[PDB]
Order: sequence, then structure tokens, then C-alpha cells
Amino acid sequence: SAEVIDRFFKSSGAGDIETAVECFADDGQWITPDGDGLGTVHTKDQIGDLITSMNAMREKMIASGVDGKFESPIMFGENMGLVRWTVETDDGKVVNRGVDLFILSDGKIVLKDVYRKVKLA
Amino acid sequence: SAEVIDRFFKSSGAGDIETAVECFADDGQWITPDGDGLGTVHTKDQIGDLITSMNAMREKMIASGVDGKFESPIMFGENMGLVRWTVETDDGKVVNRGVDLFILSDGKIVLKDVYRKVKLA
Ligand SMILES: CCC[C@H]1C(=O)CC(=O)O[C@@H]1CC(=O)/C(C)=C/C[C@@H]1O[C@](C)(CCO)C[C@@H]1C
Ligand SMILES: CCC[C@H]1C(=O)CC(=O)O[C@@H]1CC(=O)/C(C)=C/C[C@@H]1O[C@](C)(CCO)C[C@@H]1C
Repeated sequence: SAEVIDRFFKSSGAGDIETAVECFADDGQWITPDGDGLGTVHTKDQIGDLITSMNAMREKMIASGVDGKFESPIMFGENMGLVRWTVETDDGKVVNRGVDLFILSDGKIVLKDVYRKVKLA
Repeated sequence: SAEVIDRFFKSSGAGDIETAVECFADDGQWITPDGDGLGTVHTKDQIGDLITSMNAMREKMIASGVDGKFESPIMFGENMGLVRWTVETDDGKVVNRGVDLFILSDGKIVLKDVYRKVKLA
């Protein structure tokens, strides 16, 4: 149903850390888009701290005039959802875009694998 | 059948540019992982030049001691394939990883959307 993706975004975005963490399978992973070129793997016991830190910085970004915008998930496998996102200014200038790949099993997130397009130089 | 993904990799990898280009729908797009943080969109009439340039640099990389390694596609929609890849050294040290998202329609590639994990600093 992909309802767990909506649950994850609603809770994480509102700072309801505990609900957001519980959207993940006990063996699930959230892999960040950076991590020295390899991505940083966070297991379920590390995801609460990641959400807290990311929300703190989203707050700073918003105050700086930039925020993220997420599209509704495009479902492929019934078990796979692609959430496209942008970072953009108030007047809609897109400065970064990327994707969240969600792999689901049994109503829980087994993988959230995040990628961004790269700014070089 | 995702056979067009295999056709694309075989032809592109062998420098059979024309076959590789014809794997794409006439409205298909290949979006690179970089492009100033937004990805660079290449339409079908631009894909041949991209393959030629990428193969030239793959050759230089190989001579420098690094090459790409691609996994078989994980199919989700029957119309969607995720090809994971790494850049690694001869002795298997992984220095970069990323994904190719293939969207297929009617036996042709409508989107090849490429992402890499980001090395920061
Ligand atoms: C300033 C660095 C840019 C972003 C990062 O690279 C991670 C980080 O630390 O700061 C930023 C984070 C950022 O741009 C947004 C807009 C995050 C959105 C929020 O993220 C949650 C936790 C869900 C996952 O996206 C809830 C909400 C959607
Ligand atoms: C040195 C920069 C690193 C790579 C880029 O960021 C694009 C570029 O110019 O050089 C490199 C390219 C690279 O690392 C490999 C290994 C490409 C593989 C080949 O690419 C083809 C065209 C299919 C698409 O992958 C066929 C073959 C699989």
C-alpha cells in the first residue's frame, strides 16, 4: 500500500522520531547520499539521531531561504517506491535534485537509499 | 523482459554506438549523475556522443587501475530495472558506488537516470 512511506515522511517531518524509526524493519537500512562516495549506512538504532540532525538543518536551510520538496511516490514493485525530490529557493529555483528509493517488505521499510545529483568542481 | 538493458550494456561497452543509441525510445532520456547538481539530460540524438566519450575515459581509468563493475538488473515493475554499480581498484577496493535506474516501455529505454554517492569536502 506504500502507506509506510507516507507514515515515515509525516512523522519524520513533524519530529515524531519514534514513529519514524518504527517504520523501518529491524534489519532495515537508511543509506545517505554522501558518505565519502560510498553512502553512509544507518541501521534502525541510528535512524532517530539522523532524523533529529536532518530536521535541525532543514530548519536552518528554511531560514536561509531553501527547502526540500518531495513528490508522491512512484510505485514499481508494490514493494518499491521512488520519491523524487528537489532543493529549491522560495521563488522555485531548483539547486539540487535527487531520489529516495524505498524497498518495502511486510509494511516496513527495508531500505531507504538516497541519491543526489552531484555538483562538481 | 529487460533484454534491452542487456542489449544496451553489451553494445555500449563494445563501442557499438548505433545499436546502443537505438535501445532508447525516440523520446527517451539519459540523465547523468552530475550536471551542476541537477543532472545533465541527454536526448537520443546526444547519446551516441556520450557513450563515445565515456568509453574513452573508461579506457583511461582502466589504464590508471580503476574500472566499473555492474550488477545484473533488479527488476521491479517489469518496466523498471535498477542496475547497481561500483568503481573499484584491481584488488577490489570500492571507491564509488551508484545506481542506474532504467524505465522501459515497449522494449525501449525511456529513461536511464544515473546517480552516484557523493564524496564531500
Ligand atoms: C543542509 C544540507 C542539505 C540536506 C542534507 O543533505 C542532510 C541534512 O542534514 O540537511 C539537509 C536536509 C534537507 O535538505 C531536508 C530538506 C531534509 C528534509 C527532512 O528530512 C526528513 C528527515 C526525511 C528524509 O528526507 C524529514 C524532512 C522531509
Ligand atoms: C573517469 C570518470 C568516471 C566515469 C564518469 O563519471 C563518466 C565518464 O566519462 O567516465 C567514467 C565512466 C566510467 O567510470 C565507466 C566505468 C563507464 C562504463 C562504460 O559506460 C557505458 C557507456 C555504459 C554506461 O555506464 C559502457 C561501460 C559500462
